Amino acid sequence: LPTWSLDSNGEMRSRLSLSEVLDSGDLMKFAVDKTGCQFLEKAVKGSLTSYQKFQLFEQVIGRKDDFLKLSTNIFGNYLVQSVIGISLATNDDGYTKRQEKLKNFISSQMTDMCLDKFACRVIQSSLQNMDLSLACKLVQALPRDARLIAICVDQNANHVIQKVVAVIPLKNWEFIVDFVATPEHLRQICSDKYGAYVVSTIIEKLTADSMNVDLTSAAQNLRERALQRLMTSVTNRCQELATNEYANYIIQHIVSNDDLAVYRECIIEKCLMRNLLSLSQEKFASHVVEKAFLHAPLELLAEMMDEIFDGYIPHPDTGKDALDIMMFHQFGNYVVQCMLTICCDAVSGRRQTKEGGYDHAISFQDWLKKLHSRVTKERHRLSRFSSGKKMIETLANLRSTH
RNA sequence: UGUAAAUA
Repeated sequence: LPTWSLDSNGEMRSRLSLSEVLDSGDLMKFAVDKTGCQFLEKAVKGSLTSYQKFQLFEQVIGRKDDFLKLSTNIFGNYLVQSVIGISLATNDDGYTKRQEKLKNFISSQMTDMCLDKFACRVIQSSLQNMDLSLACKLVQALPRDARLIAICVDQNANHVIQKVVAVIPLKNWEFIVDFVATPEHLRQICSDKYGAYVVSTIIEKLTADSMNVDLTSAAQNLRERALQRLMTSVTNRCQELATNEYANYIIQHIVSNDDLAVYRECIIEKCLMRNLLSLSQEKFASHVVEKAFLHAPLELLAEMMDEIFDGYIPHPDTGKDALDIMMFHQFGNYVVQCMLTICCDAVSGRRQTKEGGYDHAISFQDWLKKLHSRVTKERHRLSRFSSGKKMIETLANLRSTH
């Protein structure tokens, strides 16, 4: 910190004015000091004369090197964000040259700033506050090569991609959907902790739900196309993603969203059907199997039920069947509980049994009677287990209501 | 009895 601005105790002075700092040429020393930048952040929020704004503009966002030094700084990045907001609120003659220059600074250093803990906040701020036409040019500065994978899986930069998805029209970031849909890229990005949030946010934005009713028809076509490109890649690697520690959330998200119903159905048939017993015994995919049971259309649900009750040859020596395996399995037991809960919800009115022009009530009662007979016959072994006690209780609570 | 995001 500069000595001219200190007391005889070594502390910063009170009664210090913004203009003294701006006139001193020492702003950069204040902006990276906690006490200095705290002073600047309060001063910058008050009434500013035209010349004060002018100095802040040239000293904070006017030269590329100091702008980057401040943007990547623990304290400075906050001052940068405030001065950008003031710049956007000041419609003087130099407005346009200020905003284009800000676009050029960030554009030339887009990748490095995205991956920085502090500069990625300057990017996120600019994307949602700048004029949309300039914000779109920032998006265009994103890399199209291996760096984009790194950006998606970065603990900081993944939030830049999600911000783009939230506040920029799809036409400007459609290249990201096609980048991510390329099979090798999709594999790397969905099987990563941060990348899986990225893919899920994209899918949500490409979904024709109540949050997108404001799109034009043309924009809905654009959206539907990008959605179908991505769902085609997701459904081709569907087994791999369903069993992965992070990507299983993407499959669950698709399967449980009614506004993705046609993709729910492709996933169930392409990936889960004929593999229900195997996937019910997987740590991560057993969650996907639960979502499938909870949200399948009723004629697929019938096939899923029939696969569990009758799809597998019993063990040649013991006669154990799929239901026997699943009820006592560390993950499969949660899928049987889900099947039981669906059936008790149906017969008690908690779940609508009318679907495609028919009341499937008779089918839920069939499946329930199967579970009830099994749980009755095996009640002694089942009562040794928490899951088993819960099914016995679930059936006892049903006959109490009905 | 079973799994997921970063600034004073």
